[PDB]
Amino acid sequence: MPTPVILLKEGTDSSQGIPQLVSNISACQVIAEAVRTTLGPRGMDKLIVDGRGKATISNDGATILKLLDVVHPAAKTLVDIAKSQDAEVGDGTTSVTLLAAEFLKQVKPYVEEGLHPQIIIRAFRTATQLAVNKIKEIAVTVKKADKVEQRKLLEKCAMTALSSKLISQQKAFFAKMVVDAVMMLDDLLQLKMIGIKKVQGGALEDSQLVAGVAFKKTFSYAGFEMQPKKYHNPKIALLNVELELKAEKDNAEIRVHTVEDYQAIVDAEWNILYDKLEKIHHSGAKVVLSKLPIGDVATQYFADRDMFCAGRVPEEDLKRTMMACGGSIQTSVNALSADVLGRCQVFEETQIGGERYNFFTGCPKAKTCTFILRGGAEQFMEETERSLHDAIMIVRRAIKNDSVVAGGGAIEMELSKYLRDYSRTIPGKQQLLIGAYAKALEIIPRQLCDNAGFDATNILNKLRARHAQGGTWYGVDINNEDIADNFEAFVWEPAMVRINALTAASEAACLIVSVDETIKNP
Amino acid sequence: LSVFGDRSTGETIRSQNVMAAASIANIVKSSLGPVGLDKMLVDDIGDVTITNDGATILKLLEVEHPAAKVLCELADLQDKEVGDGTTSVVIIAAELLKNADELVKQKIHPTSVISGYRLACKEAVRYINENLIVNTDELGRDCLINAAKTSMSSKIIGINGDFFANMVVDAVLAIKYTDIRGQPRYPVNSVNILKAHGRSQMESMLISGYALNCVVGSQGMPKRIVNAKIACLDFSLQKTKMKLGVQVVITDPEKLDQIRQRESDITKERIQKILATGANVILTTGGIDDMCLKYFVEAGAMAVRRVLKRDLKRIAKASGATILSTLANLEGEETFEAAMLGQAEEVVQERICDDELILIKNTKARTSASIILRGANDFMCDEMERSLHDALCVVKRVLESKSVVPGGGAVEAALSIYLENYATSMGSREQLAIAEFARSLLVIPNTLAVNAAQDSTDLVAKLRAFHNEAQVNPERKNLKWIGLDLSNGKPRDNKQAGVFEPTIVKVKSLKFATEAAITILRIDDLIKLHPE
Amino acid sequence: YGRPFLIIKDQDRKSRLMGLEALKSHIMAAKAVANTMRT
Amino acid sequence: PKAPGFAQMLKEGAKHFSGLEEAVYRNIQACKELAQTTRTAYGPNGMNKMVINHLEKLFVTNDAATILRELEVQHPAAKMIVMASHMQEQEVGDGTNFVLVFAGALLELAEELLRIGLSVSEVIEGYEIACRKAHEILPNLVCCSAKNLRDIDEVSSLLRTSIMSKQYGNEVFLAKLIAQACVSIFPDSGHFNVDNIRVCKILGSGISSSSVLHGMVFKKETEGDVTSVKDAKIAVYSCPFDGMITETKGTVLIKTAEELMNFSKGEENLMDAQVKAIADTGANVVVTGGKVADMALHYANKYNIMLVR
Amino acid sequence: LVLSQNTKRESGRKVQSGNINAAKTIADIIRTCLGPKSMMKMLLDPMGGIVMTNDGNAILREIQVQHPAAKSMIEISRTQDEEVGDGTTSVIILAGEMLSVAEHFLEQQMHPTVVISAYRKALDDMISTLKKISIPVDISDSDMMLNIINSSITTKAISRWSSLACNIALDAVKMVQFEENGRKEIDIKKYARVEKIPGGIIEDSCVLRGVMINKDVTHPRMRRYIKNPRIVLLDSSLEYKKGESQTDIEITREEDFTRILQMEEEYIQQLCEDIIQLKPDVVITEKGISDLAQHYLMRANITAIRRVRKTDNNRIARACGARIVSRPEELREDDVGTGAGLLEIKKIGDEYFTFITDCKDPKACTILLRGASKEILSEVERNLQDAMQVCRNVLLDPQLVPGGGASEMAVAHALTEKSKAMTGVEQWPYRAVAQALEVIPRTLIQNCGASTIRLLTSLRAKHTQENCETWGVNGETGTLVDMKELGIWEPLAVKLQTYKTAVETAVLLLRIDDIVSGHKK
Repeated sequence: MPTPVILLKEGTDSSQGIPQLVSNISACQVIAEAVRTTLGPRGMDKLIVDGRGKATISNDGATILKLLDVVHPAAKTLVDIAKSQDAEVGDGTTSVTLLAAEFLKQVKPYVEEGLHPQIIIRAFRTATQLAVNKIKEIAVTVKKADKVEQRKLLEKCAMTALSSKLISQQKAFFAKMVVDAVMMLDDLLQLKMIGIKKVQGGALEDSQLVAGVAFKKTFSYAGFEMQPKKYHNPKIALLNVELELKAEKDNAEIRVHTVEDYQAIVDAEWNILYDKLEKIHHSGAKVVLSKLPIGDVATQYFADRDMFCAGRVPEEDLKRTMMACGGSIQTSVNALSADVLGRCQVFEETQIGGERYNFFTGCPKAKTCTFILRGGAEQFMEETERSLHDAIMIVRRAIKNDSVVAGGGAIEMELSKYLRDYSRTIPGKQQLLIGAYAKALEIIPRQLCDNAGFDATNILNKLRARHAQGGTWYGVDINNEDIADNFEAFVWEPAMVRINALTAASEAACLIVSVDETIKNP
Repeated sequence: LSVFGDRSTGETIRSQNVMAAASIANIVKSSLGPVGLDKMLVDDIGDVTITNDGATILKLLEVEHPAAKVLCELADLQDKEVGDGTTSVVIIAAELLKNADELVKQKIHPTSVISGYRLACKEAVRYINENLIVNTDELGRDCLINAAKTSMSSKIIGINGDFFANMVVDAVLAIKYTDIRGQPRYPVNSVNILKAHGRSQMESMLISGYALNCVVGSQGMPKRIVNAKIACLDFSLQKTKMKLGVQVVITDPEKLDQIRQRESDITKERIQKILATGANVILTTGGIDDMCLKYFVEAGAMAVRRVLKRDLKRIAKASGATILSTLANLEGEETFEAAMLGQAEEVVQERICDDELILIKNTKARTSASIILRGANDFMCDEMERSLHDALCVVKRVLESKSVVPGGGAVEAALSIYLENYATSMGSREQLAIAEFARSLLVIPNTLAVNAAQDSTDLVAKLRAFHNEAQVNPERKNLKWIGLDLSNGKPRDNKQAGVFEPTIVKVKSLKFATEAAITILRIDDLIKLHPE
Repeated sequence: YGRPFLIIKDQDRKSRLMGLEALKSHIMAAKAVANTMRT
Repeated sequence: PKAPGFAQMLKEGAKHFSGLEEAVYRNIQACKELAQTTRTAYGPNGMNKMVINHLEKLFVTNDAATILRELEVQHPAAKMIVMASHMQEQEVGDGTNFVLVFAGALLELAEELLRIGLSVSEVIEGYEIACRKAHEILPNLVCCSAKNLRDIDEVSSLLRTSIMSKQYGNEVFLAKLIAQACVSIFPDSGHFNVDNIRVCKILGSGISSSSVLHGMVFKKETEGDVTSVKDAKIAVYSCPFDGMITETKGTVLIKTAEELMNFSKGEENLMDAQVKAIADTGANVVVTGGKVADMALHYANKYNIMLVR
Repeated sequence: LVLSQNTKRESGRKVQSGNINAAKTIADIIRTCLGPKSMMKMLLDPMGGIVMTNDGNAILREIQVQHPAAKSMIEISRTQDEEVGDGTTSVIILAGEMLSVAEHFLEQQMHPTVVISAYRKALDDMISTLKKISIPVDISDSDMMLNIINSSITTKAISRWSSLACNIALDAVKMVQFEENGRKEIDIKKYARVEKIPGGIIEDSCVLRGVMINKDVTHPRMRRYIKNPRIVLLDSSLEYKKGESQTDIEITREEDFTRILQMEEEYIQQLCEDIIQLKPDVVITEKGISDLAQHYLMRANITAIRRVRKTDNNRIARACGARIVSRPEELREDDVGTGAGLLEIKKIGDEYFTFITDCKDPKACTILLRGASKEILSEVERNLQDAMQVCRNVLLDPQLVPGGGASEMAVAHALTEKSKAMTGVEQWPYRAVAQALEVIPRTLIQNCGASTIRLLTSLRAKHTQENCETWGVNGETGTLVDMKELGIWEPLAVKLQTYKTAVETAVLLLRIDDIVSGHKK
């Protein structure tokens, strides 16, 4: 019984062409609608719970999209870009997805026309590149100007940046925190240095920034409560090496006939720990830290001599600590000297939310701080941190790049107008693409007004008319609910954000449109 | 909170129906215009059906979602009102729905959208009458030739149309009929069409009369009658009944033979009474007994049993016969009159595709037209008649309305821009809907071009330009034009090309489309209910 | 065009409640909590 | 009915094909599928394509071989041509597209002559000799035998065609950077082996901001500080950075007390002396993939040396 | 869930190729079966029986499929078979191959409509071509018809028996001409009854000057042998038949019941004497026969047959020219069974048969098929069916065609002559169809098994000379042969619908773009 031979595996699914192509575009639109509401001064955030039952709220879509495990292929690309732009610049990743599908959306009818995607992407490259340069041209710096303190602009950017996520009512609060905090990050400039302490409870308005490090952590040993917990001007020891009687050291059997030698040996093992401790004590310092466990007894010795100690510490916070106090973490107790020995303005340790924390700050030269984040909801913490995270990295680039632009959709409206007139220059099939490129482009405020529940059409026609001649940074006000100089209303953005945004979107469709069929393997 | 099914509201259902409609559109998007490609469906068991007309396709398409069924039934109605535009009208429905939805998909108030659409249709048809072209001045036969072959395009038979349309136009002028005493109404579906696989449509023949999908009852009975002696009789011929309950009781056996005798003699004498008139052709939808068969052979007569009711009605109207449900008289005796006879030149049963079907030639009382179909398979004939079925209607409408519209999509080409300017008149927000109305209305040439598979926009753009030009320099007698082509992929004058369509087609099309989207657009929520 | 296509796994049982309906649903639950503790 | 006979039950369930029918029909069609599979593939106008593997991994592609690599095809002759260009790709690179096109076309007319009654063997020879003749006539069409070894401009203009075919959008950047790459590499290990090129993938910062380095990268962490010296003194050690533990199970043993002190103490000083002797050579960086001694890095920071991991 | 809930759909080139492929299969499965050197196929009916037959129609008529166009192709076969009988040996093989190249422009991105457009152009010239290269023939001359018939039948297994059938086919065909249509008399092949009886040999089967009945005398006393009998066709039954009005009797007196029973006796006898008054000899009826009357009709020594099938009664009536009667009292002597040269009832071996011979100028006749086994017989008559069918077509048109592919090449270059002179994009389709035509002689080569390519090129080269058009391909030698001496001659109309059907197939499948299943109604 012969059978006609299959080409590929049973159930190897494929679908080709426009019906294939258009389907993805729909999925993109489906994706966007999951995020359309999100960003905005009156924007939106979502909650998603896993199969494990852990709830998860978020306002930055990339996190949400990461939560939203896509099964479709082409949609993952959209998810992929979010991580890119999130790993690049932060919020507006929200908008970034809006960028793509809307770019997808307007061409989709032109896709119904049997247009070679290469044509479409050809303008897309043309449009983005031409768009990009105009961004650079109308970008705004301040260091040529005179009325900027090096942080005010950073201060303004975050307020702008912060004016979308869950702590929107306290932007004026945290903005100073992060800017002066980020003022410390020089010049490693990396987020790993600065810790975040998701301390439960307390009003987030009482959340703290310490010009030092605190420990959300500890562990109970015997005397760990007994010793003094105030050290007004202490000296800080950082040990990586553990402190215990040969708990986990080199493995060796020993052989001894004589009891006294047996006697002598066990005594000697102790003298080992004492000898380090003597080195520990005779250092004259008062605080010792260890990633490793510490013998309980030494604590008593430290308690007996009223020195503080702590073991099993996170090295990261220890890494902060050494980067905070300038002292050097040690593995050799004997080669110790005061040069590697940390000093701090004052050390303490305080109860916060019942939790047992360890306090030390005031180091004049400490390029690393930590964020004590009070808050009564578990979900708030990571959400805030994600908000906190974005705030830091975005201003970090701002520190890197003294280029700013107004927000409130003004930029895009300016672009759409510029390209709109430019489309008149270029005849033919490209011209239609340019307008739609502009026609997709304007969407961002429209959703904002949608998320404001306003009549964006009046706003848009007003805007387009008002953006015809009278001023560049005229843009939407949420509160006055119409056009405003959001720049003078101080809605200020780093160019790179939208710069990378549109470019990443540009390739996305250029990636997106460039496929004719799908193939599936079980 | 209702059991056995939930609900979804707003955009979710809103877009959902849009997704439903667009799905419907793409099903038929390839079978329209002179380059549309016809569809076929395996039923479930191989009794497949190839056809280009969506109204068939939709009617043969099972639907479960509501809104789509609206379109299918709507597709049916326009078919019941036009017959084609099935090529187009549903395509119009979803696309206008597509764009209108998109506006609301942002914020736009639906009722506002409805209102502009209301105006848009009224605006359109008024200008339609302001752009009309009349066929009265034109050569009657010529334009009917033109529109038919225009209608013959997109169909299986479009190559042979000239033969076909010529065949068709003769049929309708042969189906002339005097109406309410003031109209010459021309009855469609009155023409008889018989499908028969075999020879080519090259050999397909029109009957200057009627043709019967029937045979001679009696093999011994003669076959062809050169005379006009023709009757129809609804009254069946069997041994006459008691026909309600009337019992026959015998206490005196001596007359049962006489009883049983007359049982058939009644039928016999009825045979004799009608035969004595000398009638040579008879039909009876009722059953015909062999006793009658024998008698007619003795007459060498001609008779038919089980003829479909409508055709013999056409026969009586054709031959001038009186269909007779029975024999009677204003006096009680059942009598029969020669004046009841129908008359025609010659009647033959002829074996086409080895099957003898009966032909009627030239009834003198009322001229008749019927058409014999020849083709390869049964699949080909039953579809081509539908095109033929639609073929009649359009010409009938042209006869019905002595006025023409040029074919080949000029309509929206003119409409789009004229509305585009007209949109600016209102100053409201509805002109956007007007603009999308026009924008969505632009779909047809795009469908044409994709169905012709070339660069559509540029064709559209050129079509936009000349029509836009047709709205510049009001000296348009030498600036107003109309036309577009696809085979050569460039615009033309369909008026010169003869590419014409009936006005009523697009008229009801837009209106029926207008109503449909209105119905669909106002929806905002669906609720499911599981069965018992 | 119209035909099923797969986006997020278990999409049939991946239910989703949105907007005003969702919000009130929280409220009724919240009130349940509120009344549950009232005494 | 319901009971035909078999003259050879030789098979316990398998597919035996015969009568040339598969060859004349089934063999051809499968090939024709492959042509249809990748007909769109090549071309500056040819568009990319994506497929998911059996392990649900994304692959956007324009190169035939790679996507071909993603297809568990089961027709035997399918694989033949598949692996054919596969090695062909292994040999030259792009052309996979082309050869498959050659494949189908050569097949496509072949059955036609076979169906026309041309001898399969004679088909083979004629197909053979013509190819040989093609080789003969090929060289006489070379024009502009570009020669400049180490210019950027020539090859940039040259290599673009490969780029444009499989990327029509960004030729200028991509041309210069590989041209930047190619000119940067000279005949050192023997005439610019391809493997002498490394690639790093970093998300974000769209293609225009992609760059090329006259050095090499690692997307890995660090242990002490981060510095550059224009006179970089590097230490390289496939050995893991720690005291050389005997592969044999050699367990340190003691007999008396004072062993313990000196035991830990001595180990410390020797590693310091180990790293010191390294530091005295001025090597400001040591590199290894292997296991790293903790006090050593403690010493390494003490002498402020870079470590690689 | 939206559209039709698990009804599959497909569109475009994949559909296009799929239909292209299936027909390629569809034609292919039979390419072995045409030509005097053809093969012969035996089939399993689903319910157990066996049919062995070369005629493609029944083969395909005996084919179950799932893909539609095949079934679409199926009917096309049976339709032309119905209209023409043979060519089914070839038409479909023409058809798919036409499609086989027809696809070749699909990759040429040429819209099929034009390709159709050329086709309609192509056939027009083709029909015009054949009319130019047709040859009318006299119809009175028997031998050429016999030559034509063998020319028509030297393709099937009865080839060894050409002499018998040719006359056999001719004789029945000639004797069926119903002139009451003026000079528009028409023959019928349903009055051309065929009776297959196993046993005996092909040589024993013969044309009977009359009708054969698989029934027997109702009573022995009726003679089984008569020279010039008189025959009665009583459409009505011979017995007492219901008083149709739910009649009822209420007797009260004793003699009444016995009286009535005589009355039915009386009623029956009444019928008998009405029959005898015309002095008949033979009684035939589709219904039953009272033995009591049959006693009477025995008493009159008048031959009687009961419950005879109506079509045979007609042919029996058409045998002896008499007309059937349902009314013994209204029976008319103009329908006396006169026209009966001999009456007999033989014993075939376990079966009586009714022997009705030597009608004066009979119009109806049945052919008696006496062979080996009914499947053999059934195969024979199918070939007979084709044999007689073409003859009436010859009786329908006297214009003849030389086959053997000779005509095929003739158009082929003729269209090539048309092709080069018809500049445009449509030219390439035009020659392509001409390219399609060449396969049939080529196919003939394989069925012979010769060097097809060389012979074909030479034949085309042979047919490049205008001086010679009857050059075709011999069945057995596989050599180029002018037809005039070869004599394989064919009805022109046979070839017309052949191409007519062929091209119709092409267009119909070409406009397709889509598949829809699960109609559920």
